[PDB]
Amino acid sequence: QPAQTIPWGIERVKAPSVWSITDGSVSVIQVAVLDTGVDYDHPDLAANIAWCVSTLRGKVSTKLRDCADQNGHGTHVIGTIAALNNDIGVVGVAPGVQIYSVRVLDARGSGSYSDIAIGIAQAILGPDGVADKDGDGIIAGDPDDDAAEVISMSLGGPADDSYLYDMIIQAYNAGIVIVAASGNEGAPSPSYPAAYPEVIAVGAIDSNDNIASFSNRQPEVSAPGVDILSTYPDDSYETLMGTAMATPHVSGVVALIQAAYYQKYGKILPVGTFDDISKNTVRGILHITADDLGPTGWDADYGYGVVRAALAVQAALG
Amino acid sequence: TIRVIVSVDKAKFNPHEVLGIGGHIVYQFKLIPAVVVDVPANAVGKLKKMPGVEKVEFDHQAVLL
Ligand SMILES: [Ca+2]
Ligand SMILES: [Ca+2]
Ligand SMILES: [Ca+2]
Ligand SMILES: [Ca+2]
Ligand SMILES: [Ca+2]
Ligand SMILES: [Ca+2]
Ligand SMILES: [Ca+2]
Ligand SMILES: [Zn+2]
Repeated sequence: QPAQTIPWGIERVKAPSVWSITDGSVSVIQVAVLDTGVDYDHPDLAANIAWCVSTLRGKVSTKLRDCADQNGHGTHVIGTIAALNNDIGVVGVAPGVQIYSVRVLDARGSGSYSDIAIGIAQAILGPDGVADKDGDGIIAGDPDDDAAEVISMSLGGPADDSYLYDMIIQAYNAGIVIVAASGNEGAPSPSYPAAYPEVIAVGAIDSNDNIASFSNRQPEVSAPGVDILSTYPDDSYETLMGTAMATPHVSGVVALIQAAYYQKYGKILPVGTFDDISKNTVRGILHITADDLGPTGWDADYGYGVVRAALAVQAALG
Repeated sequence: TIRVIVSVDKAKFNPHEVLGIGGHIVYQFKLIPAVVVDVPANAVGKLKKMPGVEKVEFDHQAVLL
């Protein structure tokens, strides 16, 4: 194993200064990563993998054989969120956060919408199979339940399907922050599910703070998505680009917000909406503390700007 | 055989229906009123006419970004 570095993207989103407050290791907090699966024994990941599930071909399997990453993409996205802060490899935005790895994409990185919807439900239901076990209407943030508080989707399709959207709406109403890649086609607006109002669409910047040419436009926020070193199978590291690499940076920032807020208050913040510019909502916080690049204000390239964890957490706690 | 997602009215739909048109149930959603079904490619129109069937949607593809 190589000695640990902090990838430039982690530095850019101002994560390291948060860690003295929280690394995301607050027990009620989990991030569900819906992707190609995970190298679950990776030395720089293993300790943070709380649950491994697969929804491929419409069957739910919790077997390691079925949940393991056959592509590399899931492992890479998961390390940007949650690679451990230790002496090896890399470090994630929220290096202590628990991960639920939900495999919705196959070996070739392709997925059916049906499997994705079922993946989203797994993040609501959690290992115990029940959304709201004590029936109080609190799901995300309820220490009695085991729902994820973030769903991270580094994937996208061109179709807007009624039933997938119904599932997104269920997660949103469960109090879950949903974050998805804007897409890599240089298109004028985001792919689905990023394009839904309930979901944070994420664009990609490069190390010069330029928007990547492939980044789908009109995102909500943007993050490091070019030359991103992270974990990769088997027990190794790789550098990749795309909106899929930007997404986990934002998911890690939300994890830090909700961890810090629960640590201080014993509750989590509401998800909020695209227009929110208050401090009273996860999305409002993201929007107002984002580094406003390009023309003043929200713009079609960067969205509100590059997320910044340090400032977001301070806005949450103050 | 193709995979399709049916949005249903639970008051008028029964999962045992789909056998009637040569299909079978893949997955019943707990959290939304929908069921994933494999049907013969040529029976989609027939499925749209089955009791309690509100919408039939093809199974679309997402890709890693
Ligand atoms: Ca491994
Ligand atoms: Ca490390
Ligand atoms: Ca549960
Ligand atoms: Ca509850
Ligand atoms: Ca409760
Ligand atoms: Ca949780
Ligand atoms: Ca701007
Ligand atoms: Zn079948």
